[PDB]
Amino acid sequence: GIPLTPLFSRYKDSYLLYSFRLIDLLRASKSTHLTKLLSSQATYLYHFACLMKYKDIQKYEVQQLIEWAINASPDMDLQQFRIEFMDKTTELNLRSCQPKSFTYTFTTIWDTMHFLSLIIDDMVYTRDKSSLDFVMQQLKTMKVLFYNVFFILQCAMCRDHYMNVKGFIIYHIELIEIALDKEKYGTDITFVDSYQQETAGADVAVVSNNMLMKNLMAYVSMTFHNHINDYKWIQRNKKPPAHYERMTWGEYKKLLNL
Amino acid sequence: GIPLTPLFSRYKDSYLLYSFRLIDLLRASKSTHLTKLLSSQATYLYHFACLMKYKDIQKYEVQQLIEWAINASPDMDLQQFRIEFMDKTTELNLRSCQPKSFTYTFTTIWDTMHFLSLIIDDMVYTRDKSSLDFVMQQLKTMKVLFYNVFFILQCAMCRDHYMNVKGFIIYHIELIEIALDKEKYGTDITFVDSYQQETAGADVAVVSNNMLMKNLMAYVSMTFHNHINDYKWIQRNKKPPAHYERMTWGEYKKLLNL
Ligand SMILES: Cc1cc2nc3c(=O)[nH]c(=O)nc-3n(C[C@H](O)[C@H](O)[C@H](O)COP(=O)(O)OP(=O)(O)OC[C@H]3O[C@@H](n4cnc5c(N)ncnc54)[C@H](O)[C@@H]3O)c2cc1C
Ligand SMILES: Cc1cc2nc3c(=O)[nH]c(=O)nc-3n(C[C@H](O)[C@H](O)[C@H](O)COP(=O)(O)OP(=O)(O)OC[C@H]3O[C@@H](n4cnc5c(N)ncnc54)[C@H](O)[C@@H]3O)c2cc1C
Repeated sequence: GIPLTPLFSRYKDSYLLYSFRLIDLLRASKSTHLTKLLSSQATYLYHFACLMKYKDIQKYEVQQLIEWAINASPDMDLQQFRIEFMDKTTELNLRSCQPKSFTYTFTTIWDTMHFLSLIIDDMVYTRDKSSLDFVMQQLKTMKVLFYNVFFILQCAMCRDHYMNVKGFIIYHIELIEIALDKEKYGTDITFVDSYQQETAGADVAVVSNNMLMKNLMAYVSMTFHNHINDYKWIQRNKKPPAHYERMTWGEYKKLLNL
Repeated sequence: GIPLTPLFSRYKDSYLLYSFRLIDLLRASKSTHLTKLLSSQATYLYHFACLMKYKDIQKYEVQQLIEWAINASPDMDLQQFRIEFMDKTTELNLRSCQPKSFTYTFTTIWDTMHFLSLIIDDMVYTRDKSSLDFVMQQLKTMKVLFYNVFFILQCAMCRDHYMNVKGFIIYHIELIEIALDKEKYGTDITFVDSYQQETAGADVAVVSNNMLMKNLMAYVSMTFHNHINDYKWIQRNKKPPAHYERMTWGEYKKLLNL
């Protein structure tokens, strides 16, 4: 139930490009351990792409795609892998998982993280349908995706920094788990409009309060994204550029029609 | 400039007990790598104990204490190490670093984390004195302390969970670094009373706003502590006990006279 907007369309495409570049790494994997980690990450990523598009995951078709990527020739170049990827996904009836744009940049990875955040918010708000158990399983998978992020591009500094602060995101996913658990035991979730209301609601001695900010992960990922960009100037020991600009929640909500 | 209260007194003692138990591990270290990690952690811990007590770190005396612990007999039992520790610290004029209580529990580690949080808040509010550079260095050390936490007691589940969410704490330390950097470049820090005000202040497109919650780390560590205890019921797949009780900011501020 995510609003259709130009930005969300870009997020979807970026997410598919990221997943495509991730499976392209399988044939070049330097170890069984890495192949396993990459294959699992890819399986989960495509699962969420299909959940939104097909309102279900094509566990079978996705597995066939991943199996194909694992066995693809390592001598093959990216252009050839692209071509064979398009043919394979067409054959597997996964045309909706094909990227339209192939320009890979940091925006691609950020877009991917923001896309997953919107999925989390949507799966929770519409939990009326699958089941609290299904959602809980999905959140566990989301934590694995965020605990493990493959940059594909090279940036050791980014990797080290993310290692240090990724817990900020994971912490909020756990807040959702707690809210769902409270609902299982009798207290329905009350959605609020601001992060401030959620913070105030959490400042109690009892567990009978169950307030959760609507669009929480969208806000959390936006805030995290701003933080990384605010901190890079400290990493470079420099004053931020005169035209450095941060994203505001009001602007972000408008862009995604939240 | 931390208020003297019964709770803070307990925090101080717990912090010293934690540090004592950490250096007791040196003589039993299974590798040079571990000895280095433990020695560095211990050096930083004692540095902050002395900073508060002696308004400076006894880099020399602390180094002598650590060197002593590294060379202590591995066959020695904890009671004997205690005795020799008391004699060594007396000799090194570090009597103020001697624990009064020796009962080690999870409370000991939590107290240690809350103590460091109060130190961070105090060093920042009174930055008028050392220098922005000194404080920045201290914060870097604090991040290392929180990125690395030795439980001493055994709890693999705790370790794994902390690994996943410690970024929530580190994220807020980086927020302080950003605030100090903004001050270096011309914008003084404006302290606010609530986390909600800090959140609202951060929701801007410019970098000219520099609002920081007073007692931020005290609030962050309290919130984190509540979160870990809220989540353990999910880990155990059980409803929280009927008498489970959480800490509130109002109660916490009163206990520490913040
Ligand atoms: C997980 C991760 C960690 C990183 N760690 C580091 C690091 O430690 N150091 C470092 O130097 N670089 C790091 N980077 C890269 C850095 O965040 C920027 O992507 C890069 O410097 C390029 O900046 P940019 O000016 O092109 O903007 P980008 O941030 O790349 O912009 C990408 C897109 O996101 C939009 N956008 C900007 N801010 C927000 C927001 N808050 N919420 C939503 N959309 C927004 C932009 O409008 C644009 O369309 C990291 C990237 C990722 C994905
Ligand atoms: C970093 C860390 C991670 C841990 N991870 C796990 C885990 O994943 N799973 C698990 O089962 N256990 C975990 N634990 C242990 C758990 O947090 C408890 O300490 C333990 O279960 C004992 O609970 P208790 O009821 O004795 O209260 P404790 O939380 O141990 O109480 C210690 C003291 O802190 C006070 N206090 C309580 N809440 C707060 C608060 N929010 N702020 C400040 N003071 C407060 C109490 O009043 C008491 O004096 C972890 C401990 C630490 C230090």
